[PDB]
Amino acid sequence: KFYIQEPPHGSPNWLKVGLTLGTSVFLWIYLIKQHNEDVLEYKRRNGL
Amino acid sequence: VVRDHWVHVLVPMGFVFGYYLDRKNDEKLTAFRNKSLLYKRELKPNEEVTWK
Amino acid sequence: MNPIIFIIILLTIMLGTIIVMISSHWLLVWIGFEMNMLAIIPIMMKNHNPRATEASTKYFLTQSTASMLLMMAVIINLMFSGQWTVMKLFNPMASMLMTMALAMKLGMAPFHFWVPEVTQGIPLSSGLILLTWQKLAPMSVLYQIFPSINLNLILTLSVLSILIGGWGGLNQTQLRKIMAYSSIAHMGWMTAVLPYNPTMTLLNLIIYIIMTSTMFTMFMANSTTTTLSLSHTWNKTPIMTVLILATLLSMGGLPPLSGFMPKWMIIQEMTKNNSIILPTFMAITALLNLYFYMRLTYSTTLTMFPSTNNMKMKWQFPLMKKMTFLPTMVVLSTMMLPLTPMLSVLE
Amino acid sequence: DGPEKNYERTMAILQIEAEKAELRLKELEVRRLMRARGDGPWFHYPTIDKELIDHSPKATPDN
Amino acid sequence: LQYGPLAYILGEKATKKMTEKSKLITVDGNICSGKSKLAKEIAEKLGLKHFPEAGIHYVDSTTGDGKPLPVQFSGNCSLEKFYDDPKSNDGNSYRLQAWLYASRLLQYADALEHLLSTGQGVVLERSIYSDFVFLEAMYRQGFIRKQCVDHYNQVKKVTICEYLPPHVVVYVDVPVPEVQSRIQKKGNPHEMKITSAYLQDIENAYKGTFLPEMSEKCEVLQYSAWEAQDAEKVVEDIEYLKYDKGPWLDQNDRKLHKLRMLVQDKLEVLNYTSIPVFLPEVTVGAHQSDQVFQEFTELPGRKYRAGYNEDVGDKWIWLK
Amino acid sequence: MSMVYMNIMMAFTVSLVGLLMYRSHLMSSLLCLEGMMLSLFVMAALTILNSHFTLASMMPIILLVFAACEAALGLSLLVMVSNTYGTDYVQNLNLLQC
Amino acid sequence: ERVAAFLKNVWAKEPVLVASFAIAGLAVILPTLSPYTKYSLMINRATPYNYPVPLRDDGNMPDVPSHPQDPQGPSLEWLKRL
Ligand SMILES: CCCCCCCCCCCCCCCCCC(=O)OC[C@H](COP(=O)(O)OCCN)OC(=O)CCCCCCCCCCCCCCCCC
Ligand SMILES: CCCCCCCCCCCCO[C@@H]1O[C@H](CO)[C@@H](O[C@H]2O[C@H](CO)[C@@H](O)[C@H](O)[C@H]2O)[C@H](O)[C@H]1O
Ligand SMILES: Nc1nc2c(ncn2[C@@H]2O[C@H](COP(=O)(O)OP(=O)(O)OP(=O)(O)O)[C@@H](O)[C@H]2O)c(=O)[nH]1
Ligand SMILES: [Mg+2]
Repeated sequence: KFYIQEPPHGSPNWLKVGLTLGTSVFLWIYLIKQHNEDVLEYKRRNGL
Repeated sequence: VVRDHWVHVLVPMGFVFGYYLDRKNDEKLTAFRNKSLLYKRELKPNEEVTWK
Repeated sequence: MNPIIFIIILLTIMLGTIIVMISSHWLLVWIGFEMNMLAIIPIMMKNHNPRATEASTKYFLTQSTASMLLMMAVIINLMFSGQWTVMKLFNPMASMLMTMALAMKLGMAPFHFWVPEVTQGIPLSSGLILLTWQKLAPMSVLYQIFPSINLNLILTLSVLSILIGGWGGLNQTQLRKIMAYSSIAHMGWMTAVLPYNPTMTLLNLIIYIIMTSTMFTMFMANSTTTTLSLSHTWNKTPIMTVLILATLLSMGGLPPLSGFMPKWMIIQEMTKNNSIILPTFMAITALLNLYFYMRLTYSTTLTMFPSTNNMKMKWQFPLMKKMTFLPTMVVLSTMMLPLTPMLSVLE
Repeated sequence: DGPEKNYERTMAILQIEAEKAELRLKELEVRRLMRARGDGPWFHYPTIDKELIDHSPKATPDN
Repeated sequence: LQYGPLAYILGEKATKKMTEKSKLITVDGNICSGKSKLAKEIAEKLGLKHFPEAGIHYVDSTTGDGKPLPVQFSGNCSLEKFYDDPKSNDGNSYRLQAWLYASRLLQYADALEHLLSTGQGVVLERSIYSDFVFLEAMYRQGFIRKQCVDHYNQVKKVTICEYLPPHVVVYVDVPVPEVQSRIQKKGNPHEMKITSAYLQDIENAYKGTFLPEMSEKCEVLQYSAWEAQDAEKVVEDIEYLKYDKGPWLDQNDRKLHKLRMLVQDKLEVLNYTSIPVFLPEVTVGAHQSDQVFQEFTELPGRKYRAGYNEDVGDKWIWLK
Repeated sequence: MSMVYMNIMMAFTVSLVGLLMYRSHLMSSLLCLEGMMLSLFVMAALTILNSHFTLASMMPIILLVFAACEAALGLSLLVMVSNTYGTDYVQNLNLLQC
Repeated sequence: ERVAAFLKNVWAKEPVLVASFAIAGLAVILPTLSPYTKYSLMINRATPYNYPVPLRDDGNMPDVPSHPQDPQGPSLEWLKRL
């Protein structure tokens, strides 16, 4: 029940939560703009 | 949507989704639509493809 | 060992391996092996007990002997070509000596005797490095010298390793000795296909490392080193028994798991070259590996072994071990077969 | 599905599998020739790079 | 940072927190010899943390909400059953002793973790170093088999080797005839069934084996019954000890770091208390083990890692 | 080849056999390891010196450096073996058969 | 202030190590401050261990001398004055 010793993960580690969510968002944006860049380079090189 | 009956859409949706994916596969295999010797013909006035 | 000293020693183990893999000069290849051997020994002796001392001594004598044969090959090669470039060798005697030198470094049969003993005598974390990271450097050399390797010699070593690894693991109850003989058996597959397609040697090497890392990490998570100690895991962490089952079936090469992938691609390459008898013999003999993997799954997951009363105390504490990458490694060890065509990344 | 769709979907499937089958046979024969003659991008085992040689005049003439 | 190599590299070194007052003290003696009271008073006077003698439900006190768990979650080992029927066919005698040693091993690890991480000394009532006297008494009276003793020694030899002995061993020497009268006054009906020969065996082990061993490596103080009645005189003796022997002189940050990594990892501490040695007294069949383990996970706040049990009010599970 | 190579290759082979055929003392085998490196140094030095491979003249020196690191490593383990058993006998290092 | 407090202590307790570090520091530091360091490399370059193989005069090498005593080519006047 109410713990005799406060759990190490008793409360969220907001610094990690921010880093984790910020990294997922960052990687997702990086992936999408790369894919768009590759799509445009591909059309350019093939005369499309 | 109920709290007792939302798990009952999984299999029906899976069938509908699988059905949809099955028909999309046929869109990749139209190289011979209206080109086989056995069934090749002329399109009807409104028809665009013999089968889709 | 000071934590900073441990990190410096670990980075030197990696630096020696890296030097071997990036060197274009036989002298720097030899230096890389020597630097790697120097750094790993203190990791073996980290716990300072007579078994660690015996293990490190046996390891040092074997690796040091291999290096002398390795350098002999390099000097003979220099006499008969006047260069040091890392590539095919220009003398058959040099090729044999280098090939044997790398076989002893890998622990292939019949140079295998040290692998079971050294692995048993050192901790699990050190055993993980020995059976995984330490394979990279010798294999990276075989990958570059194979056009001059004697086919009969390399296939003989591969055949003996698969037989001795399979037979050797049948009699083992100690987990570290089970992993050691498994490693010997898997080394044979890597070298058997090397003359025909080096790309398949890398694939087997990578998949073997992922599966072997997964198993060692799970043994470390529970501090288990024997079959019976591992049989208590169902009473502590049931989930870990299912991961062990999936990983062990994978190391046995059973479809549709990932460990089937290397056995499958190696058989394809061998048959393309009209080698039919050898892959058939190899696949059947690998059933010995599956046998003593299956025993572990029986005593670990598919039955419930007797427990002890004191085990109840452990129910009240969580796992504190780092278990770094275990969620990723286990998924890769098991669910990778649908992505087999990705092996072209290694081409 | 009507027989015509399945019939002509089969012809599409057979075309792909026939083309793949021919390429598989061609690759085995190309690999056989490239390895035996060493005259292609595959099985191109490295030789010493010639840009490593120094062509400067040496301490002695006969070299 | 949770303690680890990174925390150590950045300056979390035990030599910074330890002082002349960072001491591990163990009060030992026979049953009903006044250990508890003396231990509590020493702790209060010196400013140390007091650990009551580890019982069956010690581990419960350090996990969950701290309450005792039902007895099936300790094997049903019973001290009362031991006193009533010390030759129970169900092996209760040794099962209890094996359980108690593990509880003490865990308490010792907790005590060491407190000492190393804060520098505040602790006071214990008996320890893994003195627990064997009860095993010798049990064996000399025929309450346990020789196989149980062999098992006990195997577990001890691979666990006690990892820890440092206490700085100070306080011993209260109360002779058996006075002990029996003390038990008779205490009033616990089960405890009255203790034979004097058993009590003498506890005393013979203490005087025969324990104290001669501790003298080589610890500061040992022996106080008669009356001397122990004034803890202030006991505290005065502790305050003027030389501390010139034992392994604590040989310790350094490098060794105390390694020791701290062990004691903070409780599963690592308890690793060898469940060695796969199949004694009837401590072996549990799979069907019994599976059933009890399932019941344990159905207890409040026990299904998940601490801090992830919403049945007891844990919040932000989806972000933790 | 030139006749010097017959004796240098012979010396390497003698030490290799000496290394592979153990007796009791572990120190004796460590000597055979040092002898093997000595023959390799001489064998490499002759080739490099005779062919006038100027930049390779440092290679034998580098060989000695890692020879000492091996000898120092070998002696370190001998110290621990000796401390455990009171001899450097290799028959004492048989705990890992089981 | 701590700069002098620490230095005075080591001067009293281990002057040998104080001298060692001071001398080693000067070895690392002075070569980058000395104005004479650049001549060390020029003198090493001007030392002719090898024969200076002549070039085939092809009709347009004004910067190259025809005779060793011609005004063209590097000179060592700087070296005579060093
Ligand atoms: C995808 C395409 C490619 C195809 C390749 C195959 C993909 C599958 C790869 C599997 C990867 C391993 C991960 C498997 C997840 C298993 C989940 C699971 O077993 O449930 C967890 C549970 C653990 O228990 P617990 O966490 O405490 O929960 C409360 C119960 N005590 O577990 C238990 O409590 C069970 C304890 C009893 C042990 C029963 C063992 C028999 C069941 C084993 C099933 C899994 C077999 C996987 C092997 C491959 C199958 C093809
Ligand atoms: C673990 C073993 C320890 C002992 C190590 C001893 C190493 C001794 C190295 C000697 C190397 C001699 O190497 C051997 O030289 C002779 C030269 O006549 C070669 O001889 C062969 O090739 C050359 C030309 O290619 C010709 O002479 C001829 O075609 C044929 O005789 C062998 O192809 C070569 O393998
Ligand atoms: N069989 C057994 N009983 C134990 C063990 N440790 C404690 N006990 C019992 O636990 C009970 C309490 O222990 P004691 O502290 O010595 O008795 P006490 O009444 O509290 O007297 P004080 O010393 O003043 O605290 C006694 O009945 C002991 O016999 C043990 O390791 N084995
Ligand atoms: Mg008490």
